[PDB]
Amino acid sequence: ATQSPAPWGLDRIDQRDLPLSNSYTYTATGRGVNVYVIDTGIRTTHREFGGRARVGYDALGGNGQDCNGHGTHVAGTIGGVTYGVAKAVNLYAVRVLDCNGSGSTSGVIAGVDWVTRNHRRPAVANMSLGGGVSTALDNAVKNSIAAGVVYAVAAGNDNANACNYSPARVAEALTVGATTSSDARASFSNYGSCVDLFAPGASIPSAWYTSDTATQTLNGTSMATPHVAGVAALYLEQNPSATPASVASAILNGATTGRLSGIGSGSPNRLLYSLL
Ligand SMILES: [Ca+2]
Ligand SMILES: [Ca+2]
Repeated sequence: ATQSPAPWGLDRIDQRDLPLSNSYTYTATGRGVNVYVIDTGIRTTHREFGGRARVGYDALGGNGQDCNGHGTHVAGTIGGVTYGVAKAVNLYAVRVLDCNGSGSTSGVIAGVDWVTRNHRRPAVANMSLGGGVSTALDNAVKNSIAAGVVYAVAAGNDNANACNYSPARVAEALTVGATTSSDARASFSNYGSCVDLFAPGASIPSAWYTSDTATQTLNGTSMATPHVAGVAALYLEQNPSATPASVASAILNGATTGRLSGIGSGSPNRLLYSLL
């Protein structure tokens, strides 16, 4: 099916080169695959989700609904009917951050462990968050991936080496940096050898929590990451038996190479491509 016109980030990833086509083509929808958004929650009644969003877990005593905006926004780029890569996935809120988007690492780990024990295959988890080095968080994400869940995580927005952050530095997770519509590294994006690939992450429009119709445009590696989660869901729809290692390998081998500018030392020149 082809969506036209389309949000620029969707637009960019179904082609290798500029200029943008104002169209996003998809041969899969992620139907039947379960995406766990570990974030500030999700406004599940937002019209972008058409009943496909539900709450899985809330580490803060609440009901899993978003009161910040970020989780809803992220969920929309993954699976919203207009703003989403994979327009028919199942979305699950795993709420580990408060209305101000803050939370202890302990609560983040609680949500990662919940996904490990409660996910259903095929399963994708999105972590559009990051912080200083934490071996306990790294280990909980590695254990979740060993259990069979594909993880996409933000590289971080420090304009720094991504290996210095958790869970960005986990080798087994897909670690995602941000680019602009000119195919350059966004000026805030972390980079280097712990980054696995880049995806659109500046001026990304998606859903917001303040109403069932609200939208917002945002910048960050948190916005790049859900594009990659969405593509993992596309792949798993057609290959539901694939291990996280094989999914990562399909996306990285299929990635567009050589098109990016300013990506930094040690960074791979790889841009997400959806038509795997
Ligand atoms: Ca396009
Ligand atoms: Ca990684």
